[PDB]
Amino acid sequence: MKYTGSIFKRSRRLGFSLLENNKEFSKGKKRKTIPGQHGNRFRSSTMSGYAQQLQEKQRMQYMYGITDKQFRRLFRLVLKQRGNLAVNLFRVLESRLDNIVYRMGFAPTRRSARQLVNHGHVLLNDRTVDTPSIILNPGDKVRLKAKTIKIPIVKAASESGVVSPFVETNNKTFEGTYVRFPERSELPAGINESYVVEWYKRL
Amino acid sequence: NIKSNEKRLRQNIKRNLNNKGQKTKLKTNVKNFHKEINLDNLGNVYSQADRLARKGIISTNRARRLKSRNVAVLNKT
Amino acid sequence: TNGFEVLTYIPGEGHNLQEHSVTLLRGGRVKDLPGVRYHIVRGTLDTVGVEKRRQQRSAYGAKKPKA
Amino acid sequence: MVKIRLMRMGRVHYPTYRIVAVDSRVKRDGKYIALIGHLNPALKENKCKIDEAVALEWLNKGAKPTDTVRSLFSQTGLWKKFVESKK
RNA sequence: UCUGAGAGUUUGAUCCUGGCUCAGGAUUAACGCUGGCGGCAUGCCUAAUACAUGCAAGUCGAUCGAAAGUAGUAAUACUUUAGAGGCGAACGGGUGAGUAACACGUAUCCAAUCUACCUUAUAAUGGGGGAUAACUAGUUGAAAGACUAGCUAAUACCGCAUAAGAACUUUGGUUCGAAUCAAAGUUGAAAGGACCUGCAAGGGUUCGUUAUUUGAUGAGGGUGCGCCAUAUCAGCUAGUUGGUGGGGUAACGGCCUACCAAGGCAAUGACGUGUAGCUAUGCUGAGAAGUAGAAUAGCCACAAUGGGACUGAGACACGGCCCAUACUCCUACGGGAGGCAGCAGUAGGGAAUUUUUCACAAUGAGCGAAAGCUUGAUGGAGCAAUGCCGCGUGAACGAUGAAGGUCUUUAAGAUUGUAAAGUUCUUUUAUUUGGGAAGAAUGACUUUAGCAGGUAAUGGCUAGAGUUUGACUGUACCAUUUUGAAUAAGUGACGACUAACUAUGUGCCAGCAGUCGCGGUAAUACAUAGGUCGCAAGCGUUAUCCGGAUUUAUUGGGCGUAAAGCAAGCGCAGGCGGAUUGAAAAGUCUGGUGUUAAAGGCAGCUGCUUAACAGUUGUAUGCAUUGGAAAC
Repeated sequence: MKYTGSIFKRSRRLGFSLLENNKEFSKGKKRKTIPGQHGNRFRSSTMSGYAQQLQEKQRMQYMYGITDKQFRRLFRLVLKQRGNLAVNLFRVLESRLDNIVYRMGFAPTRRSARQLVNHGHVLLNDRTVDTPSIILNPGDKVRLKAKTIKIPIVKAASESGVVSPFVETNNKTFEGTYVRFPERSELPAGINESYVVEWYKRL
Repeated sequence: NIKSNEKRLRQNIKRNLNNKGQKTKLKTNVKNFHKEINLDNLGNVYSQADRLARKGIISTNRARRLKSRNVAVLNKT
Repeated sequence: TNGFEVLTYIPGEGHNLQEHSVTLLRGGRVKDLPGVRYHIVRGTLDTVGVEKRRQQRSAYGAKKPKA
Repeated sequence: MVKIRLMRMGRVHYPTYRIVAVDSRVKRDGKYIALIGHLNPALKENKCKIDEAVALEWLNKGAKPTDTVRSLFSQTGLWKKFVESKK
């Protein structure tokens, strides 16, 4: 399946906010213990390299909404080119169309943004899209199709949106652009991408 | 069986008979040249070979080889 | 299906061996039984899978129970 | 007779022909002697570039074009550089 | 400039030797469970087992006569060819039984070859003869037919005339057996159809014929090197070895033949055994390379089995012929017919591998001047989760936290859990409407307009014009098109290796297990429940290949006590071997040339909404030959 059941449990065990900072921000007296009946005390007793490496892997791919095989394909494709490993891999993961829609701030959550992308609400470079795995390059222009703006969920995000310097947008015209590659310190750093990148000896 | 094979079965038989008739007269002329040797007989042999050399009954290289081996025995003198 | 004769261990809770019942075979070693080196695919032509099976439901040939 | 024919090298629904200098007694998409450009008869507007180097040699030492090859030999001007150099 | 991960397991405990197993990928996979869509690829590996059934290469009247039919009073004109004749049938499809060898890869020479349609260019396309299909009549059988006698025309056959040059020999001289010249002798060549013109005479155009001169092309022959195991295979071979004369063959040749001699191959593995289509490549590996020869492509072999040969230029012919063998089928007992390893399909086997599906729309092939015809090649559609990739099963808000479940042990609470209930939003897909491609910016077709070889005209070339040609297919796709969260999740594990833990039951019993090992009344290993995590339209198990495995150690292992130095000696062959000087130069090194098919691999790029995928360009490697060098 490409969709997950519960999202706060993921942040519970992974210990990483799937949201910006509100994943465990005392929502209904939010907690940080591991889920299930056995959250009492499993603090750190079998912390192995393999365990924590799986931890960073799931952290890396849960906040992106990906699954295993396509992530493996992404890793292979980014390994095909020349450069540094982790930062190029993160660039490819930030070249996802739905992730760029989220960074546009046009939708409150990546799930809503992904549904809007799939349902044809998103038009890219004067071309409609239906594949959330398109690879965006620097200097690529985006719009909101100039259609289906009459959505209560898209508005309050559209006016209230964090314009990161690596992608610029125009609120009223609903136009965006992928100008420069996001930097390591620009995005959340609760993910140690190194343990992920050398967790793959697959090739 | 397909129609366009037994038609060829008819055509081949008559030319088979004709070519056999030509081959045997080539052969008897060649025997005539062995039993007696002269320019006239072997000239008939050359002409008779060239008759088939026009067509594909005898291979042309066979015709030239045989007439060469006949001029070879002409060269006894 | 050829001329070979082999010992074979049954899986699961109970079985349906019927003394000249046509079966189907499966590899796999068993440490407890020397000589025996095979298992029956349970859920096959004749040997009916063990009922009242709900954990992993693939071995012992049990279909998905009605919810 | 060595014939200049078409070779459907491509996925389903997308023919993409490399023009081929192949003998008559050879099946489709088989081995050949020399290569003659290629073709994508779905993209229009001069998506049909040809080498023009060894094709004229083939025509000058025996070659037989086909109707779809007649088309390509027409626009590029092979005829006006072939039938006059023939004389 | 490329790149090298480990771990568990013998012990009371340790180090080492050492074997097993796991952590990674891959499949022509299958089985259990579950299963929504899209795109791409692939789909008997067992029985080269036997097949019900339907279709798979035919074409041509501008070749012939004649037949049938239509308009016509007739003359005549038109449509089809049963047959004769031209080409095609030898390509294209399928399979890998056989074959361990010039079969294949690869480099070569054929002073040893040939090659129709295709290509440069030349001479002529004259005149006769004799025949036969069909038809008729008869015999004869239900028919298949067969046979008997007459009739015909041709681009069917056969003589005759002259051969530009050929073909072969005769003679003379040329060059480093080849090739060319000169003269002589012998010898062989057609076919005409359609059309224009021409009162005619005759001239010409298109299609056709033979002989010629280059080629392209294809096939064949030979050699180098490489291309399995086996000595629990020591001799093998008598056309075998070599020569002579002849024949034969596209050509060389014991290939055969008449004569002579006994030779030849063999430890560097002959002969034999079993195995197997070879190669590119796929999977793995960093690599040396291990491994299967999937789809596909080059080469090879085969067509129920075994032989033979015609014809054809090309077959010893997959749906040609004869014969024999075995099997089957039909019948009017008189006789016949067949060879699904072509596309579908059936039977059997197997665990297992699909529609008795459409169209020449495109490529193509074949014929036909041309219309056009055939194509189960091909292009398409159906099926299959078999594999790779993409998309869905919603989304935002929503709590001291609904209910139930489990635990806590109950009367606190926690898990489930923003998960839910609920309020709102959208519709790829679900389901309507309308529009609706590209593929067919091709081509044939002939009027036009011109050019150009040659004329009186005719025909090609170049540009346009048009009607034109879609199974795919109202197809994908597009269009604020209708409605609607509605139309979509399972799967394996939870003791460690290796992320994931509690309760109930069972109590050496049922059972689990890749390894260690779990349970004889508190089991985190058995069965279930709850919960958790690993993948997910696939997940697991089994089977096979490589890796880890340096566990065959060339790179890259050891032989005292762990497996391993023969009991010792004499020693042929072989392997290795002091110093110095010269030469040659096999190895060795480097320079040039040729060659090493495409696809695939690598990299870039292009185009698919993007990967899956399709395409472009570049990219190695080895060998032969040639110029050098001269340490070893």
